[PDB]
Amino acid sequence: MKELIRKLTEAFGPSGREEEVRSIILEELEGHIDGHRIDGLGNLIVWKGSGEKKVILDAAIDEIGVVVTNVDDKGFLTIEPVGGVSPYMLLGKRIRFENGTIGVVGMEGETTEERQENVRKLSFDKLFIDIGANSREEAQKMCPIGSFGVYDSGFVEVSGKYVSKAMDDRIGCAVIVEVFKRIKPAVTLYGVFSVQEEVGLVGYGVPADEAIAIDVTDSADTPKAIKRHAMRLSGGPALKVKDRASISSKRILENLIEIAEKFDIKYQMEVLTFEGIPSATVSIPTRYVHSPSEMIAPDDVEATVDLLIRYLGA
Amino acid sequence: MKELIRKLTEAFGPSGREEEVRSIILEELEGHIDGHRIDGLGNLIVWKGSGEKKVILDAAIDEIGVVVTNVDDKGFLTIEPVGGVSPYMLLGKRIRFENGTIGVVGMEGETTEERQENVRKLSFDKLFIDIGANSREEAQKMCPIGSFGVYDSGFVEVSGKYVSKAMDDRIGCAVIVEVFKRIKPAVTLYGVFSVQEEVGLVGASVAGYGVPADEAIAIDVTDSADTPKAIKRHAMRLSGGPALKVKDRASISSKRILENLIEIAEKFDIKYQMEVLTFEGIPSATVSIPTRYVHSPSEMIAPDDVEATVDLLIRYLGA
Repeated sequence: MKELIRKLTEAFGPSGREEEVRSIILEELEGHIDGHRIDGLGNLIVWKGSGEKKVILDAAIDEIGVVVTNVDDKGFLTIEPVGGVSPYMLLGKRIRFENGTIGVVGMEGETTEERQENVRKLSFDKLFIDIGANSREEAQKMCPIGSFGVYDSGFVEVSGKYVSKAMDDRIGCAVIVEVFKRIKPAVTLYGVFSVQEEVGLVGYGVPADEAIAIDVTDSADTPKAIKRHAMRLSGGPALKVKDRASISSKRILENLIEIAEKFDIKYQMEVLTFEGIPSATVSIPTRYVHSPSEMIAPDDVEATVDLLIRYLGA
Repeated sequence: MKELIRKLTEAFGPSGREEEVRSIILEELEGHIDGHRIDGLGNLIVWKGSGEKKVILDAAIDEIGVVVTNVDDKGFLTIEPVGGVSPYMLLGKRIRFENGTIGVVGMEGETTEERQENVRKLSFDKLFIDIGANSREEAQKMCPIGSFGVYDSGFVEVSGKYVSKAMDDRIGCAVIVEVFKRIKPAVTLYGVFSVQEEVGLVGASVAGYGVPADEAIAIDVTDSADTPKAIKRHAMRLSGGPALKVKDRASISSKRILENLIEIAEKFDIKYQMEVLTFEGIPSATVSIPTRYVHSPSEMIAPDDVEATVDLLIRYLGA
């Protein structure tokens, strides 16, 4: 599973430019699915099996990133966020653009007074990206306005933990792929690798009896994160307790609990403080979400795959 | 090109199930290419020649159709479209499946008023496919959920025009094949017969097919707007020649390819027409075959347009 996770987390796929991730998914699934198609919205749909019950597993394919919005007369790029990237996570980071260009993130201000004022109230308009260009025309041919970029960070093992960009939600994609690689399905099993619509803009078309979202959830097990209901690395898949869950959705949750208990699979119940298909959410606990170094525990990922295979497999 | 077009248009090739299309392309190209490769996604790449300039010709191999999404207790199939299939195009039509299974498309509603209401705003949820099965078990064995179907129509000559399913974009595939059959290339010529990698069935999706190239030319279809009550203000029409696509935000190198093609057409006395504007790694142009009734089971082309397109490409790339 390690190489699968490496390939999916390192793949280039910010919102709108996900073709490399779709291709890796399809190449990983060759020989393990009965068919596939891309729907009208760009969602990748795969399937395997023929049992009477139909179940969807869905995971988001997009990753956070940046988009180039302007180019100055000296070749420096202005950017805005794609998804939830904090400007604080970009300071001094390297960005990888779609065509392979590497850029360095800098912050405006020279005196100690102005830099400290800037960093205390850091916004994207105080950042720029240096791609080594010396003029606008040179930068425009290298990295035109509208180009997308993502963290120039990759996969690494950190004493048994896995660290990479885009664990949210490429680890969910990896779980679904691995289930398809291993499973002899007792159901008709769909995998949906879904694109995200921009916040402020306007189901996957396949009918099914159940849908299970494979997501990440924040792992609240770092220093001074002393809270009740905390999800922790190595505590197993996080099963989401939704306040307004339908009767049918609660039945799915109960099924997964009984499966995990029956087969000695670690799990934890996610309670949050403060579509039409019956649904459940199973999440991988993840530290440092939306940073270049999101961290997961491989045993949680294995336990999640095991849970889904027990529940859906022959 | 008649037999080539008949074979390619009639071949079964919906999303992910294009084995018959790729096999026909390679049999037609035997003895006319230097090599070929089928990548991990099903794209078929062929090449010929050794000139310094490298040029890609690309056409899509997938055709529109339906996919089975449910089967009821009486063996009737529920379907969703793949590509631009209109539900109105399917009423009373026959659908062909991979193993040769034929199905009949029906619509729900028994009273005349219910049927009149359903066709006023026809939706796929009111359609079903009857494959002759008498139970879910019988239907699932013949046509499992997830099976793809295509139009069960074939090639016919209609007073000198060619009519078939899947001219979009098997006619582009035919053009590329015929170019490789005849050309003595001045370039290194690559032919890419591409599967769906975007939301649309046709389109390279701006991910390099593993071939570095100096130019790429997509061979597509375009709507022929020369049927009754079409007001032809620069409309594309059958027998007007290949349609050269004007692109609004085109790069300098892309407009140069278009101008090259215009100059070839005029120097070699080849008819052409300009597909006007309606309202980035490799420079690209698009050349299209005018086609009537796109996305119906009876797409219609004029053979002289196809021949002129082949001629345009041979003369552009032969020297």
